[PDB]
Amino acid sequence: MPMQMFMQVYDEIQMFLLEELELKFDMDPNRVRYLRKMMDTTCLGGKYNRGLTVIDVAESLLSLGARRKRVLHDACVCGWMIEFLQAHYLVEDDIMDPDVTVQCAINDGLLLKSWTHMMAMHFFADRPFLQDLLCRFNRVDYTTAVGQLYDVTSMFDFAEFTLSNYKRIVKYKTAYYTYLLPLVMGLIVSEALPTVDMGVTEELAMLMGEYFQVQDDVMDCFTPPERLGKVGTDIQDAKCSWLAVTFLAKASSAQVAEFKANYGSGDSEKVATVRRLYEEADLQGDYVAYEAAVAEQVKELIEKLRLCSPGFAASVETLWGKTY
Amino acid sequence: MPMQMFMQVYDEIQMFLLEELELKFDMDPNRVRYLRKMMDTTCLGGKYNRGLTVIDVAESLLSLGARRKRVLHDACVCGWMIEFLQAHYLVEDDIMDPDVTVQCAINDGLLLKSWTHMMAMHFFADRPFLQDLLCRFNRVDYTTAVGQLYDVTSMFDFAEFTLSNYKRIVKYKTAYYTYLLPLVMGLIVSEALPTVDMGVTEELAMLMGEYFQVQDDVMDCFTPPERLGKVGTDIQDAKCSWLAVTFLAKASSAQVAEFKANYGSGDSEKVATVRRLYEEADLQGDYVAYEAAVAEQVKELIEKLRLCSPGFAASVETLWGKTY
Repeated sequence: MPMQMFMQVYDEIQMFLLEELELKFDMDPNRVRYLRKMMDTTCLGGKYNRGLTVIDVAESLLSLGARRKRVLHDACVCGWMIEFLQAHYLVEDDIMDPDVTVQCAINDGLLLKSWTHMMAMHFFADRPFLQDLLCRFNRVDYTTAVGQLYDVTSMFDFAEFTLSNYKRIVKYKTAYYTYLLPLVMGLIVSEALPTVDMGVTEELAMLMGEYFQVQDDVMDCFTPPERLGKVGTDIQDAKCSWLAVTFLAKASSAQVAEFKANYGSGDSEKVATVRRLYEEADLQGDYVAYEAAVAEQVKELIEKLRLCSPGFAASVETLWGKTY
Repeated sequence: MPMQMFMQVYDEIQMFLLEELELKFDMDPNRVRYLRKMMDTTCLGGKYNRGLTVIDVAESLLSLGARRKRVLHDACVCGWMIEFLQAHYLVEDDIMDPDVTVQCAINDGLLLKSWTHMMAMHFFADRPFLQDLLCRFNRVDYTTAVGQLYDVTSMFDFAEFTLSNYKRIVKYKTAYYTYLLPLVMGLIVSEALPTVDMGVTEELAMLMGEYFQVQDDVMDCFTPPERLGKVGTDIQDAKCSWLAVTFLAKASSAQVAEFKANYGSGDSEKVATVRRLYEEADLQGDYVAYEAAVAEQVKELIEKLRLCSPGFAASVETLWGKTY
């Protein structure tokens, strides 16, 4: 039922957005169908983990009937706001890596983000939480752009190749919008935001984001493209990855010199040299121990949350199960 | 005093935004100074016509003392929201026409827009108008992206080279954010939004936007680069300009065939052929008459506005004087 409900609400939001363009923005049918296809291509096809998390949080807070139906519908619209925000970031990432295709990609980026506001302003028009929801969503979106700056400039200004900076990148670039925002939106629609310890929740979101990114980083380097679903390019791109920061703390002066001469290059042999250095430093072994310690911290904080917010902690437990 | 006040408030907003990054977003000084320079480069150097219009509207509505100082300060923050939105569109336009410069330009685009929300959420935090201001601003921003789509795809899908479509492009792409939004924001801060005929105001904004664009189009083709301040490229870019749409209505079949074979080309001789066709069709003569008729309509509607909203009509008169 969650997925069938989420997809039903997508059809509803899409028809509202396209009809609004046709009836209030003077859009011609050719462009309406063009935007319908663009919206489907960019917003559909993923796992919907962020969107479905909003639904799971709302259901936990109503259980633990005009209010119920409304809360779950609101949870679905919030869920699509996050999925459209994610769609916006991917289009922006695709531009990053008189051409009407580039003009249309930039335009797509702007529309996807504007659509998060348009769907909120319509579906939550009479809701008292509209202002707070808009403010928290905008602040998380800003946080994400700041994280993108930290990420893209990490190898410029290896001084920033530290674990504390790696955590700063993960927190801002990924954790706030992927883990914290779905949790917060589920609380807003349930009118249950002041009933939870925000400190422990923020801390949980950061830890889950860190656990996911460390796993993502190790897989980017060692999981082959057919199994990974993409070509891993962190070494070539000279990313501030968990592997790079962990390697620098434990390598010898000549090994660091070898890492520095070979990192951030497209050359096949230089990438292989970096992989060889990670392997010889036993980084895959260290990966298992790092993740276990993060998991111990996550499991502990959920208990603290359950003391005052039981239903919420159970939805945080489900979100964690999807990451672990 | 308006310009000195507007620049004072810029220093205040900039220091708030940069201190917020340093104190709440974990930004390092090197990146803070980098964003200070980026903000100055993108937001400063223009005429501030959109921003100053907000100030002029607020002053007219308080005249025609804790409330006054607050209304003018609020007018300045709204003014900078529009100037930062304009900065955001120009960066997006500059991208349109592992590269860290492109990554940083995309990032700049995201930050400038997020900054409009961050400055509003802080300076208007306790204001009852915050929700309505955010909603109207987001709707105008969306309108602008829709207008950009209409613009960039006008020569695709010469079927859309009509005066009604030219007006659709101008209205959405330019008029709403350049003429209507500054007028609306000045009304919001003054708590005087329901006291005005919105219909006549919207109509005035569209007409002023159309007057400005027709003049901009004629100047793009005939005003030389040293006098224009840029290299005119509408012909090469195959833009749906006032000159192109007017020419097609009055050219012969063979002249239309000549226009079609030569439009949208970078080739010097083809661009000159188009200019020759515009000249031989007396488009500069038709330009004078078109503008005069738009001016007659503007002058009439201001009077209708002054019947119920006198102070407001005088600020609309000043905005028009800057365009005429």
